Amino acid sequence: KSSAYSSRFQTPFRRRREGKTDYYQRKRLVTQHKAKYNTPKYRLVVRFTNKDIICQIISSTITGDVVLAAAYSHELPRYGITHGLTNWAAAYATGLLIARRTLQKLGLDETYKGVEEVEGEYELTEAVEDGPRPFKVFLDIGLQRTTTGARVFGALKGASDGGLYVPHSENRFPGWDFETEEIDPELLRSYIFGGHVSQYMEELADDDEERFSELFKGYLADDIDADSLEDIYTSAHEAIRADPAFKPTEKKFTKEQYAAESKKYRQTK
Amino acid sequence: GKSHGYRSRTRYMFQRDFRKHGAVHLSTYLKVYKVGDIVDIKANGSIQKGMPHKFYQGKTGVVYNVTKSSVGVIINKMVGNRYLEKRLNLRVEHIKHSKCRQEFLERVKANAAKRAEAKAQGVAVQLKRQPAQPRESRIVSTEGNVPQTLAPVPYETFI
Amino acid sequence: NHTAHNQTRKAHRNGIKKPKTYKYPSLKGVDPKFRRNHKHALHGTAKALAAA
Amino acid sequence: QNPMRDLKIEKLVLNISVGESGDRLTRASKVLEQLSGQTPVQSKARYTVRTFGIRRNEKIAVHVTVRGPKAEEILERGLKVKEYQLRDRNFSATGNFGFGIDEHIDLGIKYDPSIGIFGMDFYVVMNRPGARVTRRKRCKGTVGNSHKTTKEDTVSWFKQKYDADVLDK
RNA sequence: AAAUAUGUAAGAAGUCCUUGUUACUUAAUUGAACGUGGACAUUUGAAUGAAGAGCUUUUAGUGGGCCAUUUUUGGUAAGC
RNA sequence: GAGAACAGAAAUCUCCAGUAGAACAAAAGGGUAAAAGCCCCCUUGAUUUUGAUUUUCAGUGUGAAUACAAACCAUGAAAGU
RNA sequence: GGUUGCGGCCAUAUCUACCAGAAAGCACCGUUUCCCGUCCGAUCAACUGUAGUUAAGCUGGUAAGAGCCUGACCGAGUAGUGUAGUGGGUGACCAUACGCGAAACUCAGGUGCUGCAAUCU
Repeated sequence: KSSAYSSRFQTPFRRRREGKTDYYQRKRLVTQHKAKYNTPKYRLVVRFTNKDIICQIISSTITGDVVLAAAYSHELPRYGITHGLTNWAAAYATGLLIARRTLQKLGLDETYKGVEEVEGEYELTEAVEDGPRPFKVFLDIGLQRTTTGARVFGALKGASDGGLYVPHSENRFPGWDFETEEIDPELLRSYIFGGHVSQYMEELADDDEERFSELFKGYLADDIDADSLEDIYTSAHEAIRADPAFKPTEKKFTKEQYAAESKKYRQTK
Repeated sequence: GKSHGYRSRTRYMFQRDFRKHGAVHLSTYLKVYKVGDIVDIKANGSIQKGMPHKFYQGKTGVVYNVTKSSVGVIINKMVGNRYLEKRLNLRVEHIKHSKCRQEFLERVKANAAKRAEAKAQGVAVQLKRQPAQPRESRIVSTEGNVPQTLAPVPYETFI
Repeated sequence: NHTAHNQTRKAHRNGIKKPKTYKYPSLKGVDPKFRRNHKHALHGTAKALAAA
Repeated sequence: QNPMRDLKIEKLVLNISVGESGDRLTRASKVLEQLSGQTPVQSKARYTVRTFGIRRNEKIAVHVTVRGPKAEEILERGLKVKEYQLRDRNFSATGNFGFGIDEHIDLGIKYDPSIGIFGMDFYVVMNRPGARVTRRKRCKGTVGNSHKTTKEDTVSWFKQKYDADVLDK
């Protein structure tokens, strides 16, 4: 283009060129009642990569946002889940995990257990009386398009079940009937565990077996059937409730050799 | 006939600066405003809710109330032969703090410190500021800079 | 017609004086939610400093 | 050469400008749910002109976008109507092309004398794997110039395929 | 992007520390506002001046204006 | 701008560029780009009680706006509006 | 040092053209049974990380580049301007005295910095 165009061109913000952030959303999620002066406003960031899930609890300051807790889906093998990590059940578990982690970091994991017997209802964390109120976080689903059945509400359900107060409605969980405005808890409980994957496992074991062996390869390599998922996820929920803490990864090197290896590659000036 | 509106004679006042158009950045929605704070009013025409009047642009005032998304400020307006307290509610987008007072505050944080220092030190230290006093004696050397004589230059051949 | 000549000399004979700020300004224009609780706070402080 | 560089077919759009709304327009749309299989989509007008005799927000014409294997089959059976003799003018600088036929029945479809005789407009678009980055929502971005489709790439692809015998005029 | 002109501040109704009230607020024994009780209280935190500061009532006349500098608008231009 | 039968300077379809050169009932000005615009969905905050404030200003009215409170409602996954 | 998520300042960060990217990551990519939305599983939705790839995106590099930022014995103490004079001049307008004092330009340099958490041979 010409020179005047490039002069009179105003750029957008960096995270709007990069296409990662909605400021029309951030302005509403972050700003607080001025009468609540320094009171932070905690967001529950849920993000989905092609082979991971990131749950984060984030407050905001002027020196960038700040994290309180984190829960990725590439650590669930601690608790049992190994396959199907970008999955509705994985999202549920990850939400439960960030919940159970945050609440013991604070001191409320014994006061707000949430739910432990899961049957798939719309149930909010009700505040105990003469006691601390629940931890209140607000969901911010990036640029993820909201659709009933989406994964991102898996984590929402998991968190509200895990103990902390995420205000929501049940019209975007799977098993919601548009014509009658009615929810199907049997279907939702089937989705919390692997129901919608187990039926496909069973339906391909009589329809397309080469494709079954192609997709569900690791399951057979680890000797898994379509019935053990409802055992695995429930055995993992209890484990998360047991030890939700963050024991980090033992590092091979010490962030100095990691830089010594990369410093020879980056084509320095 | 002539017009006296709420936004008359505001062509250049409430317009955005060059290459500063668009959304309001977030650092202003995260700044915190307490009663007693001192704020300078500068509006933006991106946000027509909570606008001040063109009189109060560039003025400076004191907060007296804090509400959701907006604060109240007191401003002394000259009308006739007296000043009047004008209490006006504004969204935060038309508000920035005043560093005028903050400089005084850190000057106090310094004078207290060196007063505390000098007391235990048994010395006296002057904390009243002073203007630019006159200069003082000095001696100017002529070693590398001999006085370079000049002259008024002529006009012919300059034109 | 609308000559401002002499009006500022008129304004400046009896000065232009400031509005005499006071301590404890009025609590009419403030958030009533705050005001309602302020009343109770001060009443309790009184009933406590009376006892001690 | 390499994978992830091949000029696969993205989609094929069929257009039919009927010009006027009515049973003619429904005749036009009736062929498409049997040719492609998908229902069509009618296209409202945009302005008001009387040389052609239309006004705004009239459903004057129709189209349909077909993808997948069926697109390449339809293209194969549509090219034999042109005898696989395309020009270089029809090819566009973006790396895509199309052609307009006069008779619709020369493709393999059953004939009726009541439906009418109306032509069609084929237009393909073909792009390498990796153009999602212009269409997605999060982290949009343009492809690199070493990865864009060009006229000289697609005419080469078309000479290779189908035994074109293009008319470089 | 000037010059001139313009808003605010330059401390005692202040600064620091501690812990009391509330039906507001907080995930909360979190803050907000008001406080108690202690510390600084010398140069009380720029200059010049202050011919006293603040407040209140009540009431007269006036509500035809002109000249000059400078800027400036219609007007050819004026003691327009 | 490059292209596609009838198709033309102009009917419909496709790609690239495009900081707004468009549109936002209506005057001009300001403002606005995952919107304040274009399409679609649900709705009636165009509601109740009465007050404080800004503007014209005598700090009176009328008119129009601003920000909260106590209620009831909508919308949305929610923040929020 | 590299990458991801959330971000702050929002061009030193943009635009144009060529090159390199080990590790992991991200991404591209594969599949439509279900939830879901499409003229079309293209976008969006869901499933698997399984079959393949760094080609692009992304990051880092380079350039008589445009653009942007920064600073000047640059322009320039210029233009303009406040105050004064029984100063000049027919007037336009000008000079002087006490003061304030630019800009476009010209020159030189630069071409994203950084915060929280996690992770990487």
